[PDB]
Amino acid sequence: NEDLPISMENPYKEPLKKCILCGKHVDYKNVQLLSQFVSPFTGCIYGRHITGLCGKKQKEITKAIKRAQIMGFMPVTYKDPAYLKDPKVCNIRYRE
Amino acid sequence: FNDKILNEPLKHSDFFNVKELFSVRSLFDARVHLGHKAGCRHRFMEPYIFGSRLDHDIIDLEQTATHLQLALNFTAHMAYRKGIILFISRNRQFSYLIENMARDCGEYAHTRYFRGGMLTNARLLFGPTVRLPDLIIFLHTLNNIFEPHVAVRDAAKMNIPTVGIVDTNCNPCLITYPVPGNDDSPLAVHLYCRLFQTAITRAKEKRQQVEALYRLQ
Amino acid sequence: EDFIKKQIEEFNIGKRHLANMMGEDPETFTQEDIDRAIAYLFPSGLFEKRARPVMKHPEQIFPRQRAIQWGEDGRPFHYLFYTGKQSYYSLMHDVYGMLLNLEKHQR
Amino acid sequence: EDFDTRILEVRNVFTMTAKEGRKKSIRVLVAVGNGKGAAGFSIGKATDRMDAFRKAKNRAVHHLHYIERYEDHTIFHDISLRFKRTHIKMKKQPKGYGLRCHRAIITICRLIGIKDMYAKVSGSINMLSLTQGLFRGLSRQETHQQLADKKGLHVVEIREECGPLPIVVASPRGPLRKDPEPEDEVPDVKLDWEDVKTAQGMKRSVWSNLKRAAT
Amino acid sequence: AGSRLETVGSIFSRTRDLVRAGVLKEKPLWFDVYDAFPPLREPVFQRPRVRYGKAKAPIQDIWYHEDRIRAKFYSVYGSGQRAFDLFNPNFKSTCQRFVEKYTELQKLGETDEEKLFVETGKALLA
Amino acid sequence: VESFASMLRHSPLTQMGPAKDKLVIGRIFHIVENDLYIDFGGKFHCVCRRPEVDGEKYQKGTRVRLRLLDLELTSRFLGATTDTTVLEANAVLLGIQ
Ligand SMILES: [Zn+2]
Ligand SMILES: [Zn+2]
Repeated sequence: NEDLPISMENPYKEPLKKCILCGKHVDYKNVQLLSQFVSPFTGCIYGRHITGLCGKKQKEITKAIKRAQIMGFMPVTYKDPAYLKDPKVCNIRYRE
Repeated sequence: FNDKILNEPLKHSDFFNVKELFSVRSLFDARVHLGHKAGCRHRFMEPYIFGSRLDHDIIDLEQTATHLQLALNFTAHMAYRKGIILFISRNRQFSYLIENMARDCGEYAHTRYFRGGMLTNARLLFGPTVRLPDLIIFLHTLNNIFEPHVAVRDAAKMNIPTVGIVDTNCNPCLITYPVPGNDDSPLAVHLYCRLFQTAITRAKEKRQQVEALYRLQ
Repeated sequence: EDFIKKQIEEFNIGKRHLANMMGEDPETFTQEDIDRAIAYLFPSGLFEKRARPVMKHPEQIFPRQRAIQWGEDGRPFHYLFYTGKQSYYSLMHDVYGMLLNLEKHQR
Repeated sequence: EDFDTRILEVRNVFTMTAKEGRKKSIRVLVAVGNGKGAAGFSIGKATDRMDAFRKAKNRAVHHLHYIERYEDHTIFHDISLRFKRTHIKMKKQPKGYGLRCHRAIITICRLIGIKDMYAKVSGSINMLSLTQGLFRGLSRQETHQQLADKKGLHVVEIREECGPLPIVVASPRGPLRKDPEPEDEVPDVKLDWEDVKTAQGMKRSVWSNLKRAAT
Repeated sequence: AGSRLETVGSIFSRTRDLVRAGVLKEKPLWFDVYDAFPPLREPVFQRPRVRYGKAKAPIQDIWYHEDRIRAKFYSVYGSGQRAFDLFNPNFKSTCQRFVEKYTELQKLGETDEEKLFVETGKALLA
Repeated sequence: VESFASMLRHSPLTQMGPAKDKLVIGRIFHIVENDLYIDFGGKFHCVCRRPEVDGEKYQKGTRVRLRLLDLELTSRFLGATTDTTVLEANAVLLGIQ
């Protein structure tokens, strides 16, 4: 009876995975982070399968990108050449 | 009056002392309790499963002990009354072991592709006066596409009692004596072969002893 | 079978009767001489060399009838009977076993 | 030799072939029974009717059932069963009632040994669902001893012919339960409007209680 | 004859009913062994079915108290180079050493978990 | 007499906890060409490629050390009602002894 198991919530439970921007504030004036989630050649907003953002963050980045590009903060058809040098976080591979 | 060599074992409970060949420790070290994952389970094996450890199911070894007692008692009684015990499996890693076990005893082994109608179209397939087996013992109830074996249905269709080791992903439904237990580990399968071989050999030697005693009497 | 046994007896007696009608009444009438004797005795003239007459031991004439695989207990003789392919599966089991114990040691 | 085989349905069944065209195959359903409980049905199919008959009967003797009978004359209770789209409603009836059933049910129950029963079939009258539903219900009867064993109580009879006399038909083979059966006032049971119509006398048919021949 | 209706009942029930009727004249070799030592459940056919609504399996998850600390051990001090054997019963891994020492102090008499942990950590350091 | 609950609690496959990244000793029990069929306890065997370095010190009976990633290796796919088990576990051979 002493060695029969016991009802408890799962130990060894890994804490849920968190998104690269979880807990950070996305802003439309942050055209350095918005540019990271865009395509260097066409300016195409990247999808979830490339960014790896949660649904909340893919929505905030999309809305902030559209706000900044219609407001005069971001280029539409390219990634401002000044940002083709920042930390790459997107799972895409153009060159070969 | 031979109804004393064919009725006596049938009133002695455990007439062959088959209760001293297996303990819940012997099974635990043979790794009989280790089962498959909750994602490969069966609703009808759910009553036999102790619980799940780390999404890996484990089988209740006390239930395995009781079911194995009943199974080995039945096998011993049929081997004593001179039935035909056919051991069926489709493992491919243990085929050599099952056919050698049948040959070390005197029973039979089907370990190969079961042709359709082996027990059912049996008179046409073998010959007009064939004795179909009086006990089929499945060491692995599933075939190689992880589905229940044709023989389990055709043994029942042909009213042949069946003893079978049922793992977590198996259907203990049309098996007369199911023995909840691991059949994926060499130690477990080796212990099953050892237990059934010992039961059948002891049963046949005891049948010879009582025939000799009554012949001298 | 009793068929095979009396066919044998009948060949032996008829073979000796064959050497009488010819001239080789001494006991050793070979199979070539048998074919020679029947050729002449009854002229063939048929294009198929099986459609012509013949006088062989019943052995070659009649095919191989397999023995009974179970006695009067039921209880079939070979342990791999219910495969239906006893000889083939016994050979495959044996060859696998010699490969196994050879791996343990090591047209 | 104690087994009687009776046909139930013969149909000329056709398929289309690339070379021949319409190809006839006789499909037959037969039922075999010895009037002691063992009965079963089977389908035989051939190009010749005699071959189909032979196949059907020699297959049904290998596919028999066993039907339990009350006093070797009727069924134990009332059986309502819908097999696919065929509804069979059978009532246990007293002795001398006769077989007032569909003609196939009459032949099947003569092969089984049931002599007195009422049966009405509705929905689709397909013979190869009628026989199957009939055998399903009659092989899934619950007997009096099984009811006594399941409930732990005496199963006793009250005939109006004998009187207030209690006639014990099945006592449990184990212990006797001592808590009495719960008298559930106003029981929640699904009734049949045809039965209630016949009880209240608003079932007006010029076809219902007609004077027919024996069984 | 025989009944090849594998779905209606069991082989026992079918054979008993047929030898009662009188169509199976000889009883089979296994019938008396069944009637002497029956199984814990008669082999009747049951069709498997998918649980659909709010129906969950009765199978539970095996969790012991030591696993609260086992999970903590791996978290801080990861799996060491002392590898698991698994082939030998009575194998006492380093995490088993840790839980045994921790449970020791627990029985002796200590209270807050973090104090328990640092004391058994120094104990295994010794 | 020990109860099965006692047998289980005090057992080394119940003290291992989550199999991922736990070092385990195993024994080669079959070799095909260069696929070493090893054990490690557990219900299933793992299959590993022959390490070409010291590539003759891996024979039938050799004790090796494995990383262990899984104990059964299964998954459910689109239309499946059950899992597709490969009847094999998953481990990485680090070396000998
Ligand atoms: Zn997030
Ligand atoms: Zn398995």
